[PDB]
Amino acid sequence: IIIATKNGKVRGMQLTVFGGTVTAFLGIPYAQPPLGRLRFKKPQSLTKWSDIWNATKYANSCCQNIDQSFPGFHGSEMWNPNTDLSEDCLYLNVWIPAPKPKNATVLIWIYGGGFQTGTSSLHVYDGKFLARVERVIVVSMNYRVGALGFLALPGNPEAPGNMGLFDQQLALQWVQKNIAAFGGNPKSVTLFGESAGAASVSLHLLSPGSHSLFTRAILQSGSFNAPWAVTSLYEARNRTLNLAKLTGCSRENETEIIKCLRNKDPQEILLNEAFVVPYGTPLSVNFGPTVDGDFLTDMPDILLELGQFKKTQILVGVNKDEGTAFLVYGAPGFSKDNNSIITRKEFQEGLKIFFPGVSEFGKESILFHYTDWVQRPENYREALGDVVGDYNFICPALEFTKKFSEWGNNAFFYYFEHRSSKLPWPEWMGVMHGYEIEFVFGLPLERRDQYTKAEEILSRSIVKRWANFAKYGNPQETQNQSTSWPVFKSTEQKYLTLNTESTRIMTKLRAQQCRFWTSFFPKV
Amino acid sequence: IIIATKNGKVRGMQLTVFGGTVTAFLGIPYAQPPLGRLRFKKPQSLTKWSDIWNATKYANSCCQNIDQSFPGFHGSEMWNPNTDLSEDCLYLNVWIPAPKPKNATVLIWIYGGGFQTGTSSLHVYDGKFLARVERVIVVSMNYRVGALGFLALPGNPEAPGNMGLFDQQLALQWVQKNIAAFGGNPKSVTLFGESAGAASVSLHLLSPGSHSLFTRAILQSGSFNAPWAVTSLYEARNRTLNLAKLTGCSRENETEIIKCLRNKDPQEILLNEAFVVPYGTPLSVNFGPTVDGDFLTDMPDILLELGQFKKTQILVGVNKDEGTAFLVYGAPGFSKDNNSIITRKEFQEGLKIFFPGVSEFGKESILFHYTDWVQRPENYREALGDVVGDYNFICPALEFTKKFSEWGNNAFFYYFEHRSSKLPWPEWMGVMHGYEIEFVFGLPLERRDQYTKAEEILSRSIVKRWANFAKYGNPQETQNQSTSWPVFKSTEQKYLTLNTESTRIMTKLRAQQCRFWTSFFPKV
Ligand SMILES: *[C@@H]1O[C@H](CO[C@H]2O[C@@H](C)[C@@H](O)[C@@H](O)[C@@H]2O)[C@@H](O[C@@H]2O[C@H](CO)[C@@H](O)[C@H](O)[C@H]2NC(C)=O)[C@H](O)[C@H]1NC(C)=O
Ligand SMILES: *[C@@H]1O[C@H](CO[C@H]2O[C@@H](C)[C@@H](O)[C@@H](O)[C@@H]2O)[C@@H](O[C@@H]2O[C@H](CO)[C@@H](O)[C@H](O)[C@H]2NC(C)=O)[C@H](O)[C@H]1NC(C)=O
Ligand SMILES: *[C@@H]1O[C@H](CO)[C@@H](O[C@@H]2O[C@H](CO)[C@@H](O)[C@H](O)[C@H]2NC(C)=O)[C@H](O)[C@H]1NC(C)=O
Ligand SMILES: *[C@@H]1O[C@H](CO)[C@@H](O[C@@H]2O[C@H](CO)[C@@H](O)[C@H](O)[C@H]2NC(C)=O)[C@H](O)[C@H]1NC(C)=O
Ligand SMILES: *[C@@H]1O[C@H](CO)[C@@H](O)[C@H](O)[C@H]1NC(C)=O
Ligand SMILES: *[C@@H]1O[C@H](CO)[C@@H](O)[C@H](O)[C@H]1NC(C)=O
Ligand SMILES: *[C@@H]1O[C@H](CO)[C@@H](O)[C@H](O)[C@H]1NC(C)=O
Ligand SMILES: *[C@@H]1O[C@H](CO)[C@@H](O)[C@H](O)[C@H]1NC(C)=O
Ligand SMILES: *[C@@H]1O[C@H](CO)[C@@H](O)[C@H](O)[C@H]1NC(C)=O
Ligand SMILES: *[C@@H]1O[C@H](CO)[C@@H](O)[C@H](O)[C@H]1NC(C)=O
Ligand SMILES: *[C@@H]1O[C@H](CO)[C@@H](O)[C@H](O)[C@H]1NC(C)=O
Ligand SMILES: *[C@@H]1O[C@H](CO)[C@@H](O)[C@H](O)[C@H]1NC(C)=O
Ligand SMILES: [Cl-]
Ligand SMILES: [Cl-]
Ligand SMILES: [Cl-]
Ligand SMILES: [Cl-]
Ligand SMILES: [Cl-]
Ligand SMILES: [Cl-]
Repeated sequence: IIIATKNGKVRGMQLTVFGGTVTAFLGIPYAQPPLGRLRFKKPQSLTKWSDIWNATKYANSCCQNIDQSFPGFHGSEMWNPNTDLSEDCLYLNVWIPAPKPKNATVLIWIYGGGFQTGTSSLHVYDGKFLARVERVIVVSMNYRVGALGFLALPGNPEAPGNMGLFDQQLALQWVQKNIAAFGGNPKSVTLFGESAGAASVSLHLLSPGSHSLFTRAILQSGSFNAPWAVTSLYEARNRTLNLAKLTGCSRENETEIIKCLRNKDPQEILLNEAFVVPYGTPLSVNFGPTVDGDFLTDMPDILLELGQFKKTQILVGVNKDEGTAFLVYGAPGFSKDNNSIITRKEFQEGLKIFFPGVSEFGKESILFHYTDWVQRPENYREALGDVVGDYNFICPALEFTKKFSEWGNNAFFYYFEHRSSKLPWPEWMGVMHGYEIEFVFGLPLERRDQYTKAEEILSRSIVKRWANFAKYGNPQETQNQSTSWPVFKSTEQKYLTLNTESTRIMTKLRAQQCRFWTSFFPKV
Repeated sequence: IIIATKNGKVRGMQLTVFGGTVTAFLGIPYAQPPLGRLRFKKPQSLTKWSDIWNATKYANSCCQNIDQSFPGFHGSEMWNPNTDLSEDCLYLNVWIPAPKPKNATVLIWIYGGGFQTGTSSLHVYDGKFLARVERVIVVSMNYRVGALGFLALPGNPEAPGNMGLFDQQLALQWVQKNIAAFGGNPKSVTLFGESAGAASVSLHLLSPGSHSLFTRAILQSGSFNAPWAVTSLYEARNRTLNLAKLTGCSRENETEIIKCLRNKDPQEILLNEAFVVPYGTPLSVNFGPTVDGDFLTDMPDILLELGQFKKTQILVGVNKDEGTAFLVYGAPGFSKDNNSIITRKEFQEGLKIFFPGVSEFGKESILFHYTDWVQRPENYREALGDVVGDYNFICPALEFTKKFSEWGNNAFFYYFEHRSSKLPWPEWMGVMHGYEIEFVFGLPLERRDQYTKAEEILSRSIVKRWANFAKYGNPQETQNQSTSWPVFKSTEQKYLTLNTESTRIMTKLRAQQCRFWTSFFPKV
């Protein structure tokens, strides 16, 4: 199967999925490899090619540090890259239904990883079930991460910031110019992503340059107002220079620093990324999005507040135990290998881990809010995960949804409360961050795979809802007497729960918690 | 002039006020003197008398400790009793217009003093200007204060609690049964009072036994939800027993303690009142209202919340610098005799004075709210007075008004922002607590007295507004092209400013401050 694109012909491969066929085009290039003098620059457009580009395997993942905290453990290793790392990593994948569609809705995935890690080639991001089952086209891209994607010296095109957001954007253009050839509709494109991928999706809603490259957005466990999502121009400067110090690249002509950094092996850059901040957390985003005057014209909070963003429908949601995952990456007394019953003093030390530069009154105020016991030995353990999830994911996603919907558009909010029967992390970690993804992608649809029956059905439903959102702007499942998903409005704040038993309509998720994070904490 | 009452004839005296005459009946009795075995009991009804009771001078003030902090100083001494102290103090005054009215509206004053001090015979409470100028009848009563009025051992009729609130109530009955004889309308009775007198007025709105003894209410700088206004049953017990300890009256048959206390000289009781709490503030109400199952059937906060109170119009208001007065009664670095520029560490020590049993996080949170400077040397001085006024008077009055109006009735809120030209306290103390009273009573109407012209006019207006509230339920001044006073509603929260220059309609008095006191602080 050979598709003609604007730049050249590309060959895919046939896949057998569920007694049907999907066609996959794995590793199509979308930019000049950002090597040599292109390191740190915005992605540059690709020269046409003769011959047939073979898109028959996933390409290189971008350079990145790996999670080595639990060698041999699937719970953590399933997130690590499964493809060679390389600076030559600007590739994308396309799964198309077979038979070839006429004007399919397009679903474009943006992975998370803190803006520091990630790749589109993970097993949990495999778009063939969606292409098979819903007859959508699924697209995914690799984009640069860490200092290579987000190093900033604002105004200086040598290292402008946001390069990895420009990678995403240039892939959205490729879909604009090329997807009709695969049988896709460029006028029906939905972006979806999780955590940093979800934050990215929210920034595309704000970037004027992304306005006409997509239709609708889905934000899983992430939004650009989360505390980890945007690097201040002050922090960025300090970090660009700390990285310079550490590689012998300190200069004074800022363009001589970059030039120096373009001579380091990618691996010496990775090495020194971790130390650019005196104290990091398990939630550190050393090099992330900045206000660059290009992708992002102003503090995104000001943009949200004042309604300067793409006017369209959004689907936003979070998982029940967002914060637990991060606890075993530094909180005293925590372990995946035991029940992690911790003491008040452990709790207090944990805050110091997750809130390193916070005043002592700031931290006491968290403790005060989260320890009015309602005792039970898991009290402190449970409270620290809630602290981390509410502050970092849940409260920002809920505030993002309120503020966006106040400008007129329909918004749908979910609370994902199902733990995988297959989860390799312990029970106390619950419904973890990242563990809705396999449901969205339709992994439990694969019978050979050891999910329960209830899981198959949960995933089938979510897939239908996501696909109806993409195609029609309405995440309903209309055929099987299912709970209607109400629009989220900032008065009532109705949201839908996603679980194997019963979907519920509920209101005002985490209302007391978010009043704290949203209205008081920004002050400390 | 001899009026026949239910109990006997009473003779008044003629007064020349403003080229007119008022008739005053000063010191009419309204209960058996609460002496001997009646000490600590609810007021008992008075036996009829022959002869003409001469009501030609103010009677005894009830026993009470005196403010000796500034001997020879008018600013403080003007609040001290001006009549012999005596346990024989259950008397009331009546000023009636001359010529004698046909069916005059009645204004009943209840003084403040923290429930510990006060008398109706103060110069600033003289009702003759009101009777002269508005042709209302003004009534005032002495009621027991301190342990003699509010000692509690709940359920035990020997010392039930709330005795001084029952004194007020029995005086409201006297007006019910007797005021028609003076030319008054028992069906048009408005209670007004300041601070503890205003808190008392708010408790009469809740007491079912007071429902039919009045029509409308005015609350100046006080309400029953202020932190000083209601003694917990736990604190009351501890205090009744501490007082017992201190007078050698410790027993075990609780009725033997009271009997013991009935043998102490009133002066040994006064002496030991101050020490019943280990740490007091300048705002201490050692012996105040309790939930007694009689006057007050349940925690008044629960009553307000659930709309169990008299359904009628209220006028409520506060002064601009409520808290300043209390600062020179114990806050380090403060003096009426200098500008009281204080340091951060002084501020911090001051909180310890005003919030003695508050956790250290509680106090840091006050500091945090009140010290986000917007530096200037009076910053800390100004912040401590605001802390004290917002917490103690302003925020509770505003919350009382919100909650009352949510049940349907019209409510009018004022912010009094005029400093007397005659104020003997320094400039930095501003528009003090207590210093609207002379305006309400029409003192600046007396030309001989050295108030400015603007003050005369301010008082004339307030008097008209108060009298129209009493007579008609609407505090308007309709004749002189004056600002209309809008109803207070919990959505808009409109209030009227009272000053010599310009009355303004404004909204949401102290909105950030009260969110703090009202929604966060109750937690610490
Ligand atoms: C901006 O960065 C400086 C630099 O400090 C860092 O130097 C890097 C090369 C790296 O190895 C890092 O771990 C190291 O801390 C920060 O100032 C330093 O802060 C830490 C603790 O406060 C100390 O170790 C240093 O004594 C101190 N040195 C200097 C030069 O000031 C600084 O914290 C940071 N500023 C921001 C934006 O937080
Ligand atoms: C209830 O009262 C007790 C009694 O303490 C007081 O005794 C009084 C007669 C009086 O002189 C007063 O100043 C004195 O404090 C309180 O317990 C006492 O608390 C203070 C300080 O906490 C100490 O001086 C005493 O050691 C202590 N003694 C006892 C017997 O416990 C107590 O504070 C109080 N409880 C309440 C309701 O606050
Ligand atoms: C769970 O596992 C962790 C790590 O093995 C335990 O934490 C250690 O235990 C004690 C103090 O509690 C010390 O030996 C170490 O200082 C701890 N290490 C860390 C990083 O916390 C924890 O005790 C275990 N808890 C259980 C079984 O409840
Ligand atoms: C205002 O007057 C008070 C009391 O006279 C002063 O406070 C005293 O001054 C110093 C410390 O500041 C010490 O001598 C005493 O410990 C203080 N007494 C108290 C009760 O605070 C204050 O300094 C004066 N402030 C001025 C002129 O600004
Ligand atoms: C691309 O793949 C096909 C496999 O059938 C092959 O015919 C062609 O020569 C390939 N080109 C290469 C190896 O780059
Ligand atoms: C696909 O659908 C769009 C409307 O969403 C339409 O404008 C376009 O012409 C269609 N293209 C096809 C069927 O080739
Ligand atoms: C810094 O160096 C660059 C050459 O890479 C040059 O273009 C620029 O003018 C220099 N900036 C100054 C004026 O220091
Ligand atoms: C609804 O149920 C039917 C039959 O029970 C089945 O074909 C389908 O999988 C279900 N649809 C969705 C989208 O949940
Ligand atoms: C009451 O006062 C009048 C004063 O004119 C007097 O005639 C009468 O005897 C008085 N009774 C007393 C002194 O108690
Ligand atoms: C006074 O007015 C009331 C109505 O407010 C009325 O019921 C009463 O009869 C009047 N009494 C008089 C004029 O004596
Ligand atoms: C306490 O003493 C009183 C007498 O004053 C008596 O009425 C009461 O029964 C006694 N209470 C008891 C049972 O201890
Ligand atoms: C209104 O002004 C008139 C004349 O200027 C005067 O008689 C009266 O004192 C004023 N009325 C009030 C109640 O303020
Ligand atoms: Cl939950
Ligand atoms: Cl600190
Ligand atoms: Cl359902
Ligand atoms: Cl003000
Ligand atoms: Cl404490
Ligand atoms: Cl006016």
